[PDB]
Amino acid sequence: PEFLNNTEPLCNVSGFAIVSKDNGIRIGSRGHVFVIREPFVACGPTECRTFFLTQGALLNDKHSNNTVKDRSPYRALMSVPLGSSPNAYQAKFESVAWSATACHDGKKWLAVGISGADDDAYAVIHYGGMPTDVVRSWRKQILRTQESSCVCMNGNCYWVMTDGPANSQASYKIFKSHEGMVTNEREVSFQGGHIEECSCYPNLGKVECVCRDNWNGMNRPILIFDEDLDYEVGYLCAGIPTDTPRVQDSSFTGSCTNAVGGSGTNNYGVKGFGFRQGNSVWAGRTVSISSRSGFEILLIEDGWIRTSKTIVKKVEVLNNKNWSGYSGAFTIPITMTSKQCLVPCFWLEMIRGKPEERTSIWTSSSSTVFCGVSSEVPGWSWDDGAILPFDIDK
Amino acid sequence: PEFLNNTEPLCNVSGFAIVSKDNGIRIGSRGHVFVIREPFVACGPTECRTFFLTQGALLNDKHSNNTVKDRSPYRALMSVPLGSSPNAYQAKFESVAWSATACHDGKKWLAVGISGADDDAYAVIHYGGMPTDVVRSWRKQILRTQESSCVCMNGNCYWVMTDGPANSQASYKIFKSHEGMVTNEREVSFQGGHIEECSCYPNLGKVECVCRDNWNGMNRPILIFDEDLDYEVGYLCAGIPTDTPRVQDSSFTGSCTNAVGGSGTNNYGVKGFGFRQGNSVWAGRTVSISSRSGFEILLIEDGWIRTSKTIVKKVEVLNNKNWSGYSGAFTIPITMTSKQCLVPCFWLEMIRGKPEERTSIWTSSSSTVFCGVSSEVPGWSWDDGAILPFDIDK
Amino acid sequence: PEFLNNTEPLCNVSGFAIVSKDNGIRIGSRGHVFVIREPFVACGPTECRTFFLTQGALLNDKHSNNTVKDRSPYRALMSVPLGSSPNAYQAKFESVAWSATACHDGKKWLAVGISGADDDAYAVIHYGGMPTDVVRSWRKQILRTQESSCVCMNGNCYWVMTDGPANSQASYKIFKSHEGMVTNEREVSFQGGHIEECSCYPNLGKVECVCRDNWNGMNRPILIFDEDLDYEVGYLCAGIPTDTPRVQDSSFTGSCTNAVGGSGTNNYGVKGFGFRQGNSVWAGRTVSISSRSGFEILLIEDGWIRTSKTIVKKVEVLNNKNWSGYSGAFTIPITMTSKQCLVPCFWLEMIRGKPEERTSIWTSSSSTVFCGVSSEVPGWSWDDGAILPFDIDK
Amino acid sequence: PEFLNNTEPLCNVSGFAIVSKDNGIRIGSRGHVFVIREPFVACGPTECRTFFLTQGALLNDKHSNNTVKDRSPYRALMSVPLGSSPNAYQAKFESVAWSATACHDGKKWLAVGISGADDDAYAVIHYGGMPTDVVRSWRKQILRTQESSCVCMNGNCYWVMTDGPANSQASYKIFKSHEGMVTNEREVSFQGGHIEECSCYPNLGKVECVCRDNWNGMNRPILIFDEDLDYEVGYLCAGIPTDTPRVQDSSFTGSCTNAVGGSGTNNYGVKGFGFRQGNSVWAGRTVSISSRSGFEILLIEDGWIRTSKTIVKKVEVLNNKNWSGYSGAFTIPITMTSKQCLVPCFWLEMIRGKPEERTSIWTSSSSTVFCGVSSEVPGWSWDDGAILPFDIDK
Ligand SMILES: CO[C@@H]([C@@H]1OC(C(=O)O)=C[C@H](NC(=N)N)[C@H]1NC(C)=O)[C@H](O)CO
Ligand SMILES: CO[C@@H]([C@@H]1OC(C(=O)O)=C[C@H](NC(=N)N)[C@H]1NC(C)=O)[C@H](O)CO
Ligand SMILES: CO[C@@H]([C@@H]1OC(C(=O)O)=C[C@H](NC(=N)N)[C@H]1NC(C)=O)[C@H](O)CO
Ligand SMILES: CO[C@@H]([C@@H]1OC(C(=O)O)=C[C@H](NC(=N)N)[C@H]1NC(C)=O)[C@H](O)CO
Ligand SMILES: *[C@@H]1O[C@H](CO)[C@@H](O)[C@H](O)[C@H]1NC(C)=O
Ligand SMILES: *[C@@H]1O[C@H](CO)[C@@H](O)[C@H](O)[C@H]1NC(C)=O
Ligand SMILES: *[C@@H]1O[C@H](CO)[C@@H](O)[C@H](O)[C@H]1NC(C)=O
Ligand SMILES: *[C@@H]1O[C@H](CO)[C@@H](O)[C@H](O)[C@H]1NC(C)=O
Ligand SMILES: *[C@@H]1O[C@H](CO)[C@@H](O)[C@H](O)[C@H]1NC(C)=O
Ligand SMILES: *[C@@H]1O[C@H](CO)[C@@H](O)[C@H](O)[C@H]1NC(C)=O
Ligand SMILES: *[C@@H]1O[C@H](CO)[C@@H](O)[C@H](O)[C@H]1NC(C)=O
Ligand SMILES: *[C@@H]1O[C@H](CO)[C@@H](O)[C@H](O)[C@H]1NC(C)=O
Ligand SMILES: [Ca+2]
Ligand SMILES: [Ca+2]
Ligand SMILES: [Ca+2]
Ligand SMILES: [Ca+2]
Repeated sequence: PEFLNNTEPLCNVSGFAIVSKDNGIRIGSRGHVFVIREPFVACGPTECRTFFLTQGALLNDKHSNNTVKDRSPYRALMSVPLGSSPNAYQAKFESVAWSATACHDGKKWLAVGISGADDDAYAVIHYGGMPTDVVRSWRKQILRTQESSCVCMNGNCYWVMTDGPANSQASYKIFKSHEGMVTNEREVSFQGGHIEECSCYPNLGKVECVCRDNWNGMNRPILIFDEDLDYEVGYLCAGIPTDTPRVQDSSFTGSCTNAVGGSGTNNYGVKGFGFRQGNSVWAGRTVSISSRSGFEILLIEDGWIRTSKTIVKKVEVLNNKNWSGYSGAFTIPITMTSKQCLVPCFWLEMIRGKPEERTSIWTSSSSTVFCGVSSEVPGWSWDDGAILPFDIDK
Repeated sequence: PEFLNNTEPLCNVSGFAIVSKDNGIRIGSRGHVFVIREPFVACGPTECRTFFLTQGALLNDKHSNNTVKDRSPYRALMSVPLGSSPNAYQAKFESVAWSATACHDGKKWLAVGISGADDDAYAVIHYGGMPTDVVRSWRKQILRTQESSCVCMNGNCYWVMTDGPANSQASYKIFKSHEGMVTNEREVSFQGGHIEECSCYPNLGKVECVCRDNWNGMNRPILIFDEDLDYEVGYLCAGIPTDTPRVQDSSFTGSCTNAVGGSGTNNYGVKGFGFRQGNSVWAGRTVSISSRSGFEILLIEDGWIRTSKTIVKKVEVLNNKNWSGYSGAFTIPITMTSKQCLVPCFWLEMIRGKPEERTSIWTSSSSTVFCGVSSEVPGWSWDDGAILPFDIDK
Repeated sequence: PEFLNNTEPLCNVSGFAIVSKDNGIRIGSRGHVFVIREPFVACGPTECRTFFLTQGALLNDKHSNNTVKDRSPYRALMSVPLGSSPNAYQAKFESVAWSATACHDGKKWLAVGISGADDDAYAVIHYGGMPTDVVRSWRKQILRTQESSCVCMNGNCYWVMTDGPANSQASYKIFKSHEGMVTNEREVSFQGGHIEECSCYPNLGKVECVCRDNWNGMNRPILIFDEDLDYEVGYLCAGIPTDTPRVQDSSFTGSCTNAVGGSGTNNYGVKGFGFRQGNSVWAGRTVSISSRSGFEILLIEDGWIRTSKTIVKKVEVLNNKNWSGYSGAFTIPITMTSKQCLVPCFWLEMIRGKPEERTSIWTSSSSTVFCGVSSEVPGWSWDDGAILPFDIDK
Repeated sequence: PEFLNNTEPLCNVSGFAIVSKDNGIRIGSRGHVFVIREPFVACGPTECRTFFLTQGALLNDKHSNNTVKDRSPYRALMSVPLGSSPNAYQAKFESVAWSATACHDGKKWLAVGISGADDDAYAVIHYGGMPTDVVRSWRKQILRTQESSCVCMNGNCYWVMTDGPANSQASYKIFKSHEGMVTNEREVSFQGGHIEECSCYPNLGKVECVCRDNWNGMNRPILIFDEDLDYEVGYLCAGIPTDTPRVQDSSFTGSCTNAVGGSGTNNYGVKGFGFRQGNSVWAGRTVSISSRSGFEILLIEDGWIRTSKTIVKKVEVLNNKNWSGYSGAFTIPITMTSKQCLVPCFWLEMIRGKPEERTSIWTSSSSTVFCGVSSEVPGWSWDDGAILPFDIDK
């Protein structure tokens, strides 16, 4: 086993093809499937896996009550092979966690899981299934991380964490690790900005992240850093807002540097992603400007470098009559593709239950996964598909 | 790992011995088993696997309602070891799919799964579990494929697809791939003919296919092609019709070149198979001429080359009091047999529920699998065996 | 991988220690566990597995109705790791089968499974999971085999089959195979004798079998053969009868050559085992002389060579207040023990339901497994432990 | 594969970070999870596993009735990957057992399981899944062992067993084994002392054990021995009692040599652990002095060598409003950590049901696991989390 380089350029893609759909909630109507949320995908040299935060309880069981709640001692990071339901018998335990990130360095799996009290949480770093290091909360205010794949290059793995208020200035840090040990860290200066739940991917030896601003921005923060943790921080330049909530495109003016908000969009957001394509960008967003429903991906001409409103391509993978949720980025390594570039992929979380579906006592999600290809691909609507309410709700 | 040659001659066999029976629906009365249809078997260097199209739902669950329906965003191609039920905890996710084919090239599994809207579907090609390529619908009319094993020879894998009307002239294409990338394609000129759901196998370096004509033929199309995708197309010469519906043998006159139909047999069919045996042929068919019930296999003397009605051997593996369905061909590679020829095998789908059993809200199937041997083997009736209706039907 | 020699002498043992108990029926009260019977154990170079004949149905499900029945198209030979319940998600499919034997030659698993009609059954031989050969019924009267491990030595695997009446003179054959192909066979001349369900093991390069006489003998047939299939046949000499039904010891006089019966013991029996120990023998038997209840193993001084009634050791592993059933022999290869002799082990089937427990609609069994050790070991009573009737019975 | 040295010094640690939580009882409300107790963790070269004693029955099933009972023929030692629920489909069978220990020598798993009658029990030693040796009861009074990981160094594995009265002078023995064969044993002279359920770990080539005195001591016995089975025996010197029941710290005076008890603490106890840290000690204990509730770990300055009451650090991992139970020690080998010292870890059993929760008919437990790290780590309360009573209790 050797470390994955992962220093190749990101592939330029013209479309996204569906790779998997787990149908976990449909299956969990009768099968034994964890209540989850915050799923994500990460790939190693030979396989991709779906990670997720369980609620330490199964669908259609009484312990699924009140699972809209974000943090508890019962939540765990676990994984299954890509496409499998997050079920009770295939799930691989990764970490105790109510917030997490994971990735593969070419030799072993790295998993970072945060648990503990809101005012004194800590991340446990697991490497090859063994606990190796810890990161303590430095602001004592809900230490939290990506809820998507971290990035490994040349044997070093990188991720972003936040600590501090949800709706005002917080603290943002980049971490570097080798074989599960933290070897470097850097605080990101971002006055007036807010960074959470970064979706990051490798691109020509740098880590590029598209994040969530839960404060004053309906545009998404962009964070780019190198192996030294030297960084650039700002916002996705595009004159098309991609957070939720947001306003209609025509009411929005882009900015490369400033959080753009107001108009009832402040103080919330949703995890999302984008992929740089030279000077352009593929960016995902919910179809609804106000709720987590529908999902589409847009190719915005020069959207990485200027306040462009030029949409070159748009593909819908979930119509606005169906519930979405988080989305995130990952890449497929050269060892699986034999290519000279890294294939950009994204996953989509489809949340069922509370708060949108009040007649259910629970909250869970299922996923779809899509990967970039060199040609245009039609969209469709691959919805969660579960019929609610469930037995336990009656 | 090396590519499988698969250029050996097909074995001549005198009988078919039962290899497996999954009893999936019986088990699914209580166990957690997917609702499926369109099962098939494919073999790699070291194991054979049963593939199937799920309905993204389990037996005896409410989500099994209306599963007679052919296409949805919830259907997936998955696999289990040969003989296992298609259950929720062993199933390996292969592709999103409401139509599919899969095979092993000696190094990795190839899976081709079609999803999307009827008027803009696309196949995603998965190789070693990674998405590698896409094939878009070229006629925008339910792009569809074999529902059985594709064929790999010398590192290249081949399959047949159709796009166009179900009951009139459509378009038929052969595809060639290497490591999951389409490297060649050829449209098959077949005016007045109709090709669907080809059952294909290697024979002395060529691919031989026996298909379904859903238009004017109660006889089965034969398609034979080489590595260049140069092809011969026509019908199984035998003066014994093997599609369903069909007429009694004595009311049928064979043709090597023309669809032979009429007499209330037009506009439907069922997936089936045949194996060339020199100039003769082993061909499967339902026992009923009008419904998918019973199953028998016939050795027809010179049936590959002339309109022979001479039945040399006949073996029944399912009596006409029990439901059948699709059947398909595969081969066992030399790496498992140590032989100098490729062993012909077939599987049989046994459909339960709608439309024949109206008191059930669902449709699924189970399977039996048989392989050719050098001696005569007695038949029997290995029926699905489930007792309907199920709990969910009441 | 190399073929196992298995030509070492059988170990002399002074006691039997419990190795596993699967508790399958207890577990199956709620878990998803096959209805089975005729379990047995066989060992490969690196693991031992429990094989069993399913009824193609799960415990506590309606399809378990009438599972007292011996033969159906739904029965399959499957296996799990030693000690596991025969459950729906770990079970490995081996063969379609209502009668079977299996063993490992050092390179691959051999499984022989008989299915088909009573008057035209056939065994399918599976090697490394691939069908390799067939054995047809030669008397057309319920072709049947050991229901325990076959024996492999130097790359050749051997087993015994019977065809003919259950309660009068039948036909008995020994088979030799290499890589799943039958390479030799020999009919055993045994006029007035009856052989079924042989429990066989290797001992100094010969195969020694202890069988069931279902005709005129309450003593057990002994069959010993070499690689040429040259054989000796007779009865266990001991003046202690070990079949069930039988009479009390004091009413029995042994014979090395003749079936000894009468006194209401004719026309039935139970699968059992014995291990030669020089001139002595370890022999198992039910505690009850009339029913399949309790289980004990006896060391009979010189019991292999003369009509001895001298019981040197007796160990009970199941008291007579609990149901037993079949028992059978296997050995542990040198590759697992590092010893110079083959360790004798036995398994015990504990049948629940019909016919002894009439208030249940089903019949299944669970198992315990014991291996010989160089010292005396106390007995106990490790009963099935399930509480009947089950939910499905009400 | 080579034998693990395991002769390194134990790491000095300043805190304990949570590594896993299985949530087994929560999951078992709907999933198929064994009723268990006496869980423990042991690590091999490449993975850690959770071992447990099942009751041969599943949660929420009628066979869970009366599982407060300690010993039966249905109990088995099984294992799952660290963090998994002890479920019906992942559980690996290890030994028949109502008392057990297990560990990995670098090449294979060793498992020691005791079953049989109270007055004639015996341990079966399993090595690489094969039975290798037996240890008989020498006092004929509930032969019993650690209920936690044994210790392997340089290819030899060591464990402690007890035989004799629960509440008066018993007999205590140390065992040494190589490849599953007992190669040495030594009786420990400890007049007036009582040793049960030792928690042992390697430290600089010696085995250090912290045990339970079920007779006259509310302080814990310490047993230290070398490869010759030469030993030192006494009590944890600290002037802080760590058994349960016990008295408040201020009412206790330590002793290195004598059982300190009385004040209603005699004749009971609970399995616990401690780790030497030079002259100091990390010791676990329930928060309650009288019941198995809460759990905390204390660093006591010089507590290994003198009657110190100086508590340097205290971390609570379970508050006193929640049920605890047994706790035990294990280490992570250098092959997983790349360190020069052995990482000390502990697990915590959280018992639900009888006797504390009388409205449940059953008793089971779940676990949390923590490993030592080089920095201080905050505590929290990671409770079992199941909501009782369960369905089966109503
Ligand atoms: C507190 O809410 C944060 C998180 O947001 C939400 C949500 O669906 O929007 C899900 C998470 N749930 C979990 N990851 N478990 C959160 N993050 C946490 C740590 O609660 C937010 O980003 C503001 O800080
Ligand atoms: C539309 O019907 C087609 C297919 O036929 C049927 C059937 O049981 O006969 C099952 C399929 N179900 C699936 N493979 N899911 C079909 N094929 C599709 C793509 O629907 C037919 O061959 C005509 O074009
Ligand atoms: C027909 O009865 C035979 C078998 O005996 C019985 C029984 O519990 O005694 C179980 C078997 N069940 C299965 N192996 N399935 C039988 N053997 C068969 C082939 O039915 C007997 O040995 C006489 O020929
Ligand atoms: C008899 O009680 C002993 C054991 O203690 C208890 C308990 O929760 O305290 C659990 C065990 N349960 C099991 N390991 N199954 C016991 N040990 C046994 C062998 O019963 C005790 O240590 C006195 O000898
Ligand atoms: C969920 O919690 C609410 C509030 O306690 C309760 O009223 C309801 O009955 C619970 N549902 C279940 C299934 O326990
Ligand atoms: C992607 O496109 C950009 C803009 O044309 C170009 O600079 C870059 O080389 C491309 N990357 C790859 C991997 O083709
Ligand atoms: C199946 O669908 C039909 C039509 O909506 C409905 O009447 C019936 O109740 C459904 N059955 C179940 C179990 O949901
Ligand atoms: C099969 O039979 C045909 C016709 O006799 C013959 O040409 C061919 O060689 C045979 N194939 C094999 C593999 O034996
Ligand atoms: C079992 O079969 C008998 C006879 O047909 C029937 O009376 C009984 O109801 C069946 N039990 C179940 C659970 O189907
Ligand atoms: C078993 O005992 C017999 C009788 O003493 C003896 O001939 C034989 O050598 C022994 N076998 C072994 C393997 O010790
Ligand atoms: C548990 O055992 C008691 C005593 O026999 C009995 O009263 C109770 O009904 C049992 N509960 C169950 C679920 O069997
Ligand atoms: C642990 O600390 C003790 C006391 O200072 C010291 O003697 C020992 O060397 C330390 N062990 C390690 C592995 O650092
Ligand atoms: Ca926002
Ligand atoms: Ca037709
Ligand atoms: Ca008899
Ligand atoms: Ca005590």
